[PDB]
Amino acid sequence: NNHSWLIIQADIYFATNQYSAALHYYLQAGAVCSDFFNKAVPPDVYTDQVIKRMIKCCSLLNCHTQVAILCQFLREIDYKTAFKSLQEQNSHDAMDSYYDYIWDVTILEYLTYLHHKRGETDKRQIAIKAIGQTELNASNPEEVLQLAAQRRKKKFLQAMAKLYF
Amino acid sequence: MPILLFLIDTSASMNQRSHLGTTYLDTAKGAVETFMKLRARDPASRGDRYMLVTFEEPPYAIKAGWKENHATFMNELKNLQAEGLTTLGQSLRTAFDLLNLNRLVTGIDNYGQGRNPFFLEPAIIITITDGSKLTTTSGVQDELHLPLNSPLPGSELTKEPFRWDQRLFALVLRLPGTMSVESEQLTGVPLDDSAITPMCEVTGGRSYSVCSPRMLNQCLESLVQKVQSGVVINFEKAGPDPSQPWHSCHKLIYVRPNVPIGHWPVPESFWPDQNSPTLPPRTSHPVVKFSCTDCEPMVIDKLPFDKYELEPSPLTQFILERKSPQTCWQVYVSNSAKYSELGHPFGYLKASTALNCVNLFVMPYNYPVLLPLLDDLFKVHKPTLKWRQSFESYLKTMPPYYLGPLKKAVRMMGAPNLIADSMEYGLSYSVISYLKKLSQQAKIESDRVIGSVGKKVVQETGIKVRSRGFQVALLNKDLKPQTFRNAYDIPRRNLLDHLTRMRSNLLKSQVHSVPIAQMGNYQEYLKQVPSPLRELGMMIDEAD
Ligand SMILES: [Mn+2]
Repeated sequence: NNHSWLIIQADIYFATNQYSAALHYYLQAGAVCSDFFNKAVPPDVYTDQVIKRMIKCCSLLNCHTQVAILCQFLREIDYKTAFKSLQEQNSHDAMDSYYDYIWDVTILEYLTYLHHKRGETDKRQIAIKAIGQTELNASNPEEVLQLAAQRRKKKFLQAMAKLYF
Repeated sequence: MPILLFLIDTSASMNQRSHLGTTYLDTAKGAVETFMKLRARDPASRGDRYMLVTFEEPPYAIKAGWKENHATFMNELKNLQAEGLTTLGQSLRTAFDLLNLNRLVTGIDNYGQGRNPFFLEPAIIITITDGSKLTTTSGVQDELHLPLNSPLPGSELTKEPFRWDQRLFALVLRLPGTMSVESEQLTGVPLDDSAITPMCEVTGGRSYSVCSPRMLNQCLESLVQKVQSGVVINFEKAGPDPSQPWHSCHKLIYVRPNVPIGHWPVPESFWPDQNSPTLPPRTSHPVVKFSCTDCEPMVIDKLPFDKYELEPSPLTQFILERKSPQTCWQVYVSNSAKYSELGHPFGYLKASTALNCVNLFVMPYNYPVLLPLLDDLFKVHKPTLKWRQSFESYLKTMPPYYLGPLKKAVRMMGAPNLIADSMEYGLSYSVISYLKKLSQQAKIESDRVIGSVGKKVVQETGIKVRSRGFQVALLNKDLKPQTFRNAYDIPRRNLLDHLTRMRSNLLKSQVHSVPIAQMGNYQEYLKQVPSPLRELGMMIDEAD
């Protein structure tokens, strides 16, 4: 339960290109810090470097919507890699089941554009239904927006813990 | 002859629900409905053409261009779908391209012959969007940039896509998901802080940070009050008055008709010459530098003076604060003299004695050295040779484009045989040939765009199956099923009953799916029916 050493093990696996194992230990460190993601993970543990490493681990495993979810963990939301990852079609993750963990309206706008351009209308309807949510309104009061982001963050990281532990 | 172009944001971020339960696109369409409801109240607004542009791809972006009836505009507005990205810059470029498409063929934009406030094609672009960041396939652009990849012919002569008589307004819908009103909405409409605000400001318009339905109604009402004919002027301050907001102001100067009339163009920002293969690019808003100095508004008889009432602006606020109704402030333009760069005073801003309005009075290029001279000629009655050499001396300090209107005016006073009757145009033949080429190309591309607005092209219905060519079709509604002519359209569960039906139908012995618009039409139904023998709270409930 030493998150510093868990991050060290995750990075050791990350350098050797064991991306599944690296993700395992990053999520283990996060679950040490926040009590199984019940609280916010401290920024001095899930730093932008750690989150970027997690992004690379998810991308190299073809879990592209998971890359899109992790892209809004960063202090400055990285839309370039998020949009690049969502363009991929060889996904090995649940895809449309993860659209409930996206709280950024820009990511969902791009998802709706992508599913409309590529012709999948039902997934496009799922993304539109996700945008058309009261708690998702970008013009909401701030404390509502962090609460939506925090609950989606908790659910997403717990789902990843279930998948990767 | 106004034009009302609506740049409806159709990015998928417009699918955000407000507390009303309707998406931002639904309130956007409703705001368009409210706008035409309010605009139609003015009985001088009867003659008015609406256009529609969206954020889609260029063939599909325009949905109501020129020569499209109001019914098509309504039908296209009702059926919009928010499914694209926030390509706001590209949509603004195509919106301005739509408006400035016909400018060259009819020559409203007089290039090198002066800027004519009386030659204008008024229009305003209302872009209803949200505050969401701009998006392209690459990423988030985070700043409004207007693409310049495929310039329209003649776009190099204006240097800015937006024209003299075009203004941009924005309805940035900030309606929150949860009901969060307060007394803060009771105050006036705020400005926005998004990327559409600076481009709105430089066009002479403004944005509207709307956050509530009542302030949406206020914003729409103010927008109806701002649909006015005229041209915008980038007023600049020169010299000290006896930071300030009058130092730089884009304000509207209204144009009144009775086909508006007028004679004196605003001077160009270059000295014309006959040895320039290419014309300089004039700015969209002609900078005028007013000298903060008291001056007399002297007026003479039988000569064209053009009055242009200003929009209520901080310039007018300054004028009323320093209430000096019987004096005037001189205005001039830089780069309008061969022997000087400061130019010469061609007009003056004189406050009305009642202090109701401030009006621009455009005169010939150097009016204090023509008006006494011409008034002397008209009061001294033959002309004198001293007057002739003085007239020639004026022509040395005079750009060529004023000569035509001055000769026209002098003809109107009743002395066509005066010295200015020689006539010319003072511009390069290369420029004139380039202008005819621009007119031809503008006409051809105008025809091409007007044809493309109807959208005779269509989208495919494939998936392009990969090999991790062949494609699986998508469902297409209103594809006209041929069930009675094609057995493949018959569902298996509905096979026997359909078989019985079309068996009976083939013998001696789908329908009722009319569109809802033509469903309660009793005028149309009775028109297609024979006549009988002749005799001896809410808004509507049908059949009046
Ligand atoms: Mn009825």
